[PDB]
Amino acid sequence: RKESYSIYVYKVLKQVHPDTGISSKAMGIMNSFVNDIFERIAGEASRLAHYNKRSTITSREIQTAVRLLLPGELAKHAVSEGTKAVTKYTSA
Amino acid sequence: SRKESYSIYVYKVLKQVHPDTGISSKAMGIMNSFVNDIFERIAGEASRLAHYNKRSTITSREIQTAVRLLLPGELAKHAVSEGTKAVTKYTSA
Amino acid sequence: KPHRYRPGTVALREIRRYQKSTELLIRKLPFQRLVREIAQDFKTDLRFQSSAVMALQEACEAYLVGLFEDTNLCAIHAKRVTIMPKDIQLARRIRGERA
Amino acid sequence: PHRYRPGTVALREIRRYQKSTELLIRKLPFQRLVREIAQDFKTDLRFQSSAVMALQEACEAYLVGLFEDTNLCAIHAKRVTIMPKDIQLARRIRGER
Amino acid sequence: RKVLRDNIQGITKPAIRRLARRGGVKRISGLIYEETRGVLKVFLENVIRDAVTYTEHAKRKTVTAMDVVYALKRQGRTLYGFGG
Amino acid sequence: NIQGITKPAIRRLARRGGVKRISGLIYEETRGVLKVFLENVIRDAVTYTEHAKRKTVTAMDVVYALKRQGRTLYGFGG
Amino acid sequence: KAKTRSSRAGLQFPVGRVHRLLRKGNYSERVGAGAPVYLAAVLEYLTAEILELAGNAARDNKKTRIIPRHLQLAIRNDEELNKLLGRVTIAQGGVLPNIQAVLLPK
Amino acid sequence: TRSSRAGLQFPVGRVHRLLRKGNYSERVGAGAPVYLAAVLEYLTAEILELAGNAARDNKKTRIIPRHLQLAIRNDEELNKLLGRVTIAQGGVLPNIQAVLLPK
DNA sequence: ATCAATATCCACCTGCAGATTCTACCAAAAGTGTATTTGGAAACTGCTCCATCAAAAGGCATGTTCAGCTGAATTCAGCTGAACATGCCTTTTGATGGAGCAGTTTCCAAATACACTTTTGGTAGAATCTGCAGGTGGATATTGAT
DNA sequence: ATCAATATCCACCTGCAGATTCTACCAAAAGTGTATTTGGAAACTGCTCCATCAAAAGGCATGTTCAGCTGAATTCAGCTGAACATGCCTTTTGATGGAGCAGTTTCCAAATACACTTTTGGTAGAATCTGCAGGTGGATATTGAT
Ligand SMILES: [Mn+2]
Repeated sequence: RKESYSIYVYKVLKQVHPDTGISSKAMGIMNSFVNDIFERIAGEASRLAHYNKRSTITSREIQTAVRLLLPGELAKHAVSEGTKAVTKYTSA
Repeated sequence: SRKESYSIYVYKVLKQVHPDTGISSKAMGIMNSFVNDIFERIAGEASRLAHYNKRSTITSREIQTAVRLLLPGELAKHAVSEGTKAVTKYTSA
Repeated sequence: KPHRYRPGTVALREIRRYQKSTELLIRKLPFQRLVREIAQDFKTDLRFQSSAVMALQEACEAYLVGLFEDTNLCAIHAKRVTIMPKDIQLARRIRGERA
Repeated sequence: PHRYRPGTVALREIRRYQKSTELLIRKLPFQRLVREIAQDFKTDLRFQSSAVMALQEACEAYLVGLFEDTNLCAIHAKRVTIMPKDIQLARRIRGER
Repeated sequence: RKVLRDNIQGITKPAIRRLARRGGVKRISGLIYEETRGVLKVFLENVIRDAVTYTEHAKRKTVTAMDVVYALKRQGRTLYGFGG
Repeated sequence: NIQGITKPAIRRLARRGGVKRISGLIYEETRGVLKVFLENVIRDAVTYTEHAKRKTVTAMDVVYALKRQGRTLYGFGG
Repeated sequence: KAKTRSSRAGLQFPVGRVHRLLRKGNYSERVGAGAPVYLAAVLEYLTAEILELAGNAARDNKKTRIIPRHLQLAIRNDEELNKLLGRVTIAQGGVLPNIQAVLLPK
Repeated sequence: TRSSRAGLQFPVGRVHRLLRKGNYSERVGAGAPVYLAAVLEYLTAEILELAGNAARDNKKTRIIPRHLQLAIRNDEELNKLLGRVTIAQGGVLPNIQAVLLPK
């Protein structure tokens, strides 16, 4: 038991840089990263919920939130890959 | 369109420490905002310990340890006081 | 004479003064205007709650006054007695608003 | 004999530790310190060898950062030597004391 | 109505001065005024932006006080006295 | 005990920090802020260990109050 | 008859409004029983703490109606409260009358 | 696999479970778990491509902590997002005040 | 050491806009009688975690010296604070018109609950492997002297 | 700016052990199939709350002199804190072990969640009140000129 994001960061590492691998301690830093960002977005996403007497966290609440949480073009490109993934999952 | 507030409640607590004193509307305002803030800081902090401790329920215990963390100095000493007391009274009868 | 107060004497008198009161120093109409302008250039055709604007103003009037102290405490740190951009910029860096 | 001018080492020391990434404080006195403090909070405590790296990693980062901010103050007063003075200004600004 | 333009120059110099006295400053450098404006502008932008984002997410066209309050909270400028 | 954090060690921490010269007093004052730091972090951490009904201080315990304190740490739990 | 829970604890604040805002708050899946009380309590207490300190401010200033300022004064003068509401700002509050000694005459 | 329907590397399900089990809201939409997973991905992706470059710049082929910290505090944005995060074993970027330098 | 010249104080005043009371409806506590779970309370492994024990090896503490950095005292070019006067524009009060919150209603399109059914993701060996880590040999960066 | 003589980085090369990465497999989820509840979207539509104008007035913002005295450039020197080569002891570290103790389970008694039904306590008007904002003036300092 005691699960981690490990595999996933490693897969994505092997795409941007097939020739490169990562250290253990660094793998760890990365884990903490994902966790944190998650928490920040799910949080700001929850507020948007309660805030709007709404009772369900749509993807519209994830996005909009990410606009407030993520700065500059780091944000736009972020929203994109999101709209992307969602556009694809839905059709088929 | 009826929306709530702690208004009555602060006011009750005002004639209690200063019988012959009164509070302005704007102040009552600054008051509701305070209470709500704290109310969020604590339940929100205790919300964390629960997850942290793989516990499904926020007891009056978490609240406390949440108060410890959130309040500073005697304010928290004297704080936990009025509470443990209030809860010891409640349960009893 | 004509009766003139030496320099700085009135400045101190102003500090004591505005520190005893609590009225928003920026004149209201211009602040408002400025608010709509900035917000204009973000989302076209918005409406503003009378209270919304005051809120903004209350918050700003605030920030700046506080940024002004830190600034001041910085001017002192360099033997000076005149706040400057130099002083303001440090304060915001330590503050991290732009380190 | 050949002696190195003043502070020339300081610059050569600075580039070094900045090019490196190893906690500087000595591992044992720290952990020693840790337990002492923590002992005034609760008795007969035990730590994770890791929790101690956590308590050293953390501390050191603050200290390095607090210093950067202390420099920018000392420089700001036309000086070039961080004094207890420089250290408070930077702290009262951040909002610690 | 009429076009809004160069209004940041509406935050008069006398006013900035006053605001600085409540801060404690006794002697104000020349350049200060413009600097302040810049910094004030950057403030408002960040806050207004966020707020409006809360108006745009609630699908409303009017910016409410909460909208403002809610945002000032994100920037940790937690404000009291405008909507609980 | 705090005196364990030696003067030279401090100079190194200072060095990385971008400091070229250093008053003689710093050292005492540096140790000061250092204590206060560890003091606030550890205590908030203990409370966690304690509330947890446990008797040993885990990595998290640190990490957690490390967050409550604004100073957020990566690479030690998550 | 009927005992308002707030009465069992002998508090002034609504223990039941506190239970309710807690459950539907999502802070947790299930809410304890004395949790709503204990909290209404801390809240009552803290509420009467900044109250009194401000009333006096009204008294110091020869007024019988507590207004923002007084509250601000009350907060920024008690080391502890000043602390708890560090990153909080009171609309109309003003600032503590404080001049940097170096700037004063001589 | 739900995650494949979106062509993402990060696990969509894990996230959907992490949301319903987070006390975030009473009920979670389907778009959310995915959108987020992608957003989570994209960002770790961003951090790596930029650390890779780091490692390659050192002559190493293995990403250590310092390789991350360099990529982070050198990208204006990433520095903003993680402004209040500290990396263990990262150090600082080599910067010395011009006024301290000789001449 | 005196005196005007002003600005700060402080108590008395008095109508009125901002509380303080006075009063009805009704959403939300409270009271009950079930239908779950939750979280300890004994019982017990395997960790990790103290602690003892035992040698070198840096790494720290000293005590010498003095280069050059921080402070104190002058000086003055001139920047910024204090007045004054000119007249522009922010207030203050009131009125309309209606854009657009909000409160209902109504209900699909979407999310939730079990009972199973499939694979994946985390472990603990098993098979590589990149640097740590030394060790010279070659400019580099410094520092003192013509 | 060069000349030389220390001391320094710094590439170049290079070998194996602590790690990294790769395997080989088990429960724990993640994913389906069906069958339920619902949130909150769409279409009115009542109606505050917000946008705009007017008008007259006086409250400031501007802009211009003038010069007091603040910031800044110098100069000087006592002495503090960097560089060092010395001498010595406290961190390093390497296991080794016994055991304090995080953690697992397995029941279950106590404490929650539920689903309705009365029964208040709170919220949103009007009816009455009354601190205290804005003026008015003498009394006191508090300044700045002689
Ligand atoms: Mn515009």
